[PDB]
Amino acid sequence: RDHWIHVLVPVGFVFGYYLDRKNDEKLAAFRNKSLLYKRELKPQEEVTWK
Amino acid sequence: TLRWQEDPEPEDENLYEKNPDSHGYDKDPAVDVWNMRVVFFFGFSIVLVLGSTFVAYLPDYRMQEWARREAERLVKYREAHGLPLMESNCFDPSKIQLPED
Amino acid sequence: MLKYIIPTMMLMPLTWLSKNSMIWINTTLHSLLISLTSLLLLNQFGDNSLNFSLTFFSDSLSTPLLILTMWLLPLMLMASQHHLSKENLARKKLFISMLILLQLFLIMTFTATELIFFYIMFEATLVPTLIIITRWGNQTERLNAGLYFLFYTLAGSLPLLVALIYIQNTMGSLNFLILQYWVQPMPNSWSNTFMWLACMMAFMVKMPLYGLHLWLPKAHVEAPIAGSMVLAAILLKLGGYGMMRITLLLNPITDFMAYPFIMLSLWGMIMTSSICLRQTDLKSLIAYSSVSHMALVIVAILIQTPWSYMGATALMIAHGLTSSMLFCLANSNYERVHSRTMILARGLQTLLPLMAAWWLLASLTNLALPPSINLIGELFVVMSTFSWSNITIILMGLNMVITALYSLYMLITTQRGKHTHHINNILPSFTRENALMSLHMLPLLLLSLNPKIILGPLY
Amino acid sequence: GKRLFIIKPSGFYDKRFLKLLRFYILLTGIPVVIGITLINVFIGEAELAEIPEGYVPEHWEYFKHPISRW
Amino acid sequence: AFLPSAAYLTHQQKVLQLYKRALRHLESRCVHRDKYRYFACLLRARFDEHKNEKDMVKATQLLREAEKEFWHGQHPQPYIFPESPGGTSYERYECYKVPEWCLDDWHPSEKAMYPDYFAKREQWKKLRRESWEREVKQLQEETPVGGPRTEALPPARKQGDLPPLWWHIVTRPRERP
Amino acid sequence: DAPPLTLEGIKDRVLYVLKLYDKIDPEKLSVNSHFMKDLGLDSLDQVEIIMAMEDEFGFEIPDIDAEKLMCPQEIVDYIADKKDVYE
Ligand SMILES: CCCCCCCCCCCCCCCCCC(=O)OC[C@H](COP(=O)([O-])OCC[N+](C)(C)C)OC(=O)CCCCCCCCCCCCCCCCC
Repeated sequence: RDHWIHVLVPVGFVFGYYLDRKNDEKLAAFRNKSLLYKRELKPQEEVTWK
Repeated sequence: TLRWQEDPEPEDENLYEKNPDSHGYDKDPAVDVWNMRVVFFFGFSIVLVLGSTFVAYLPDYRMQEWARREAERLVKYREAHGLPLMESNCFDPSKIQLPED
Repeated sequence: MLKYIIPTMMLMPLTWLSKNSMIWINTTLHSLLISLTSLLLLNQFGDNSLNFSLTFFSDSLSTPLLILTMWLLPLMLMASQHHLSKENLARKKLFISMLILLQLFLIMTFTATELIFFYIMFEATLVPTLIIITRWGNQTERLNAGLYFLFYTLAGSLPLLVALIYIQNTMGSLNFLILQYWVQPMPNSWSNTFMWLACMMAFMVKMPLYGLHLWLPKAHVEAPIAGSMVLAAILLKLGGYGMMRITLLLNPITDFMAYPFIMLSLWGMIMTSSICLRQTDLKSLIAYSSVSHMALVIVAILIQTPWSYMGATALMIAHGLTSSMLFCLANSNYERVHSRTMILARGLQTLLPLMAAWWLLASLTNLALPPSINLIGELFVVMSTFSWSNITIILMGLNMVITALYSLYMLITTQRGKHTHHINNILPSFTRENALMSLHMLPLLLLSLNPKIILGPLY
Repeated sequence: GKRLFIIKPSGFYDKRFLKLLRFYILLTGIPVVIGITLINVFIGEAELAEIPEGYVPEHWEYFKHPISRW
Repeated sequence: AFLPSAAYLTHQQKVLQLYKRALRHLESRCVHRDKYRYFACLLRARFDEHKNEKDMVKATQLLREAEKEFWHGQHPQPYIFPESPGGTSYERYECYKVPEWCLDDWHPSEKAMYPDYFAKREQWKKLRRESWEREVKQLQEETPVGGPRTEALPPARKQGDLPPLWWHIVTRPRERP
Repeated sequence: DAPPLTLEGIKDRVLYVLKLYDKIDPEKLSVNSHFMKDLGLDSLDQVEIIMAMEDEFGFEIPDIDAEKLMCPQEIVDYIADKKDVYE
């Protein structure tokens, strides 16, 4: 590509978003366990949130 | 006697002399024009118009609307059954223990 | 907060692998894109703050400062690309890398959930600022300005760290989310007295406080335009943010402790406004106005009422934008007349009409004309300090008059009257300068429509 | 009628800046307001209803405007 | 004792200025023309009575007592001409007195709206830049040792040359731009 | 508003005001006639002439310029230079 310097910041932003989504799964020790939002699982659903 | 052999102080440069259509970004006219276009596109057409549109349509900031609507329910509860609008105690007096005095 | 740190760090391969003269265009474009993506931090809830991970979290207080910083970086690059046109390419890349690094440390300071991490970034902002001031300044006194700026701040911040470490040995943790639930009342004793002094004097120094403000007129008027912007609009708010975070642990000893600093700021606003009434330098006038406004923010934080906190954060954002605009105006005049004297270039309305309009608008927002957010913040601080005591309004009200006595004066001597006869290098206003002032002012005028996003974490 | 020349500073640059500012604002101002009007007229606003039994709404289903929901 | 050409005010100029100020204040005191004419003739008699006084110190003491008399009975708000300093219309049009060198910064697109005027301006600039060295050499060869004594400028004593330092006085903006 | 003044008009006005003076007989004065020698006036009469022209033309002549004006052509030239006539 003749404009390869213009895809450094957007790729970095996509990488940061992906790392945020990856880090959110490691902090799921209380997913569907809170006293305010606990709920029986709906059909065709295995987690409350990703 | 000539202390400190030094280049003379250069005169000021006028960007309008060599290019009367200079926007003030660069002395090269094409680079100056492209910098002007980039600044005016990503400074007004992207981060101001779309930014103000995003800020204007924020989805219920700090639930400031919701706390009204729930209150619109809650009064309609306690006015219907003769209850007072607000109690003087935030917590129930039956479930709180005081030290002896 | 990893989605904002990574593009900011990737800005350095952008500015080092760019072309011979395409560094400014690429850096401005990608920093404006980062500023556009910065608006995703407005996911605020009425009870819960936005917590990202074990290290980074964003309340409704840090979010306007983050947005202001990431908005200020492209404006900074636009402002500092005229006096560096004669610079070396390597030195230009070094300057851009310094600005990028400073912005990275600033956006990592505000989101720190740990007070030690916050303190580390809060001192890490010192090195690029000092390097910029001492290297890319114009006068000799910048070297002196490199000392008073430095050894003041550390003299406030080196005891404070010890106090912070003491909390690590007392409460078991320094996480702000934990400390909101494990806080304890502070009894009246000499130990808690000196711990309060250690935890506060760094933020009084970096705000600044009257008496300790001596570094600010020196580090504002020798610094270049980018340094003046970074001191005026962001780096004076680190003290306010640190105060708002650290006042939680220092209760209820603050009620009788805040008296001498409140009196110092309430007299220092009058003293600095009177100094502004007789200053011969534009840059020193803007610096002393910044001192007065930050003394007002100090009073607002110290009386610690919800209206005071709201007025404090609104005043912080509004003063940052207004001081940045005033410093860019002073930089444009300095670049056109090659001097800093107020009385030198007079009657510029007959030569620059649009710059006269920008000067009038900036002076209008300086004296807090309603319904701008300057008036919102100053008004709410006035209401809170009238609730605190019924006499302080006098010490407010007189100050207001003196504000309207210098800002318009700063207009008149620079805009009205007969033009000087021996100055004939007054060029017309460039498109870059007008773009800079419009980008400074239009968010400030637009924020009056929806001010609820800059009203603190207890709105 | 003996017209005399009026000396004034060059207003070409300020007029050029104002014209460019107006153009670059309106260039995305007009499509945004057109799309907002077309959304408000055709898609419209939501309606307030009670939550039915056995069903839980999505996290974006508590907001009125389509732009806020999106 | 502040004059552009001289270093002091002589006795005659002091008497004339006192007479002019006294007559102006007398005109301000009485509104009507006939009363002013009567009292101006009276003041002219009072000044003409002591005209031929050869005693110099007696003239000085008469000047001092006349100045004290004028200061005792002058109008609190004397009449000021509108263009005179302290008037209502004084320095009003200085906001429209644009200097000429701004025309050097005009764009070529708006410079084409007045072709002949800018041609004459170019001719004027050529004349100034070709006469500048001649007039500065005229100035440097006429000023005595130790700088000039007064602020009076010499005229053009040759044929074809212009008086020195003529540009900013000839090309000043008009009183009604 | 403010009709333009020409050199002929200024010379006519100054000759009118000088002709309406009883100390100057109208059959002898000319436009290049000196006040002190050609007409035999006085310094007080010169001050009266200067303030008469000041009241006639509606603008004030400073004293440093009034003391050097002694002939109607000089007054015409001074008023012409001040009012920027013949444009
Ligand atoms: C925040 C900290 C950092 C600060 C710097 C930020 C830099 C980046 C800036 C990004 C873009 C800007 C963001 C903020 C946007 C603020 C504006 C906004 O969206 O407001 C939301 C508000 C939202 O209004 P609302 O909240 O009342 O409406 C409810 C919400 N919606 C819209 C979903 C229904 O927008 C408005 O109020 C717009 C109203 C219509 C447009 C204006 C009409 C009147 C115009 C003036 C008429 C003439 C008056 C008299 C004039 C006389 C002469 C002077």
